[PDB]
Amino acid sequence: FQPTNGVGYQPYRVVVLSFELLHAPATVCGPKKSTNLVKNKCVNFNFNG
Amino acid sequence: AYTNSFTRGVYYPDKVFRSSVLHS
Amino acid sequence: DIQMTQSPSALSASVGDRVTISCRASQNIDGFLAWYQQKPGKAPKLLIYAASRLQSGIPSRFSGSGSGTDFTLTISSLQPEDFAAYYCQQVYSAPLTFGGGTKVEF
Amino acid sequence: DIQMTQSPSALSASVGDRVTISCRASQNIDGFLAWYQQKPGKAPKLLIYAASRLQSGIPSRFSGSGSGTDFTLTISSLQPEDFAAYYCQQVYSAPLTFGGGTKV
Amino acid sequence: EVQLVESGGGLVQPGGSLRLSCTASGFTFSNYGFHWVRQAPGKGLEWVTIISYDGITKHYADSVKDRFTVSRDNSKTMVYLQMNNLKLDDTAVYYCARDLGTYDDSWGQGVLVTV
Repeated sequence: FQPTNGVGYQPYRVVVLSFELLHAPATVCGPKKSTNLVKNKCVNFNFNG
Repeated sequence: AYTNSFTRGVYYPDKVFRSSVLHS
Repeated sequence: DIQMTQSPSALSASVGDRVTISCRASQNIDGFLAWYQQKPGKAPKLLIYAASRLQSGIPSRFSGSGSGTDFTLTISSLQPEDFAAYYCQQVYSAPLTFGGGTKVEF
Repeated sequence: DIQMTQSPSALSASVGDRVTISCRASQNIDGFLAWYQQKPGKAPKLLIYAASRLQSGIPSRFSGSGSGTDFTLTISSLQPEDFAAYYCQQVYSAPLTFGGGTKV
Repeated sequence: EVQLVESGGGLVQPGGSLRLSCTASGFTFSNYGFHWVRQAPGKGLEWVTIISYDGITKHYADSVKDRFTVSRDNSKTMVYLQMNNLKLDDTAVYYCARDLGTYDDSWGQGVLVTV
């Protein structure tokens, strides 16, 4: 890798993020706008995505 | 020495909870 | 080859005063510049490698800025340790040229 | 403009030896290089075209290698006819500069 | 930690041959390429030469070109900057720095050279 080397030969940092969609607890969530639970009435619910 | 596996050798297929169903 | 000079003259700002130096390349060296701090009678210390990213073991106050020909270094607060002669070197070419330098005094 | 300077000013060995005639460019010129073989009182002979490609009618022993600034010419086995002045020329830019000259 | 020390610098007659030594400790000397720098009194720094990690390929500054030679020994973990045809202008404090311009950069304390 050299400054002289062209953009084609220039070094590139690559991060590959691997995600498994599962019915497991799924700790990593990125939560926002969390709400309290409601029961005994019809509602649109998001549980862990 | 060799011993038959009998009905041993099974592990849970997936994380999903299943009740009163037969799953292949 | 590329030639490196520092435009600002010696600045005698006091401790706790923000200061900013400018380094200008003769021709575009992309982001290949290295800011140094040399105390008299001491080895030079590389403040920022390339641009933006601070070098390890360098205080947070020192900052790396400037793209292309223009490069800039800003110190948030001065200290007695900070006063020194600072120098910038182009790394894009195979031969290396160093900056003229700007003296920092109390 | 691009300044071409061959690394050996004058290197000559015996017949059958392996020779190296390095050349360099001031700034990146990609693969745009030519190697010439001008004998004293003759016309320059294009040994290598485009740095990595042998020209037609040139012996297999001559070989051009290297990209960007650095370049390297190699003769596998020296011969009596091999000895001549060698010049490398940048063809990347509109102005063309020949190399100073290696005497073999 | 990376430690760099310099030696072999002293007062020399003009036109004399003076050779420097760049000590390397605390890191793998062979893997990393090495650079040489000099600091003239009351002047900006001036890079002198570069040697590759294997030492096969070397470049030199225009001022010291064909006058100053650089060599290194992997076993001894030292880079030698041979200086010839020395001049009053050449007088400087020589700093040997490894991997210049990068995160890996380290600077030696230096040894004064006078002509």
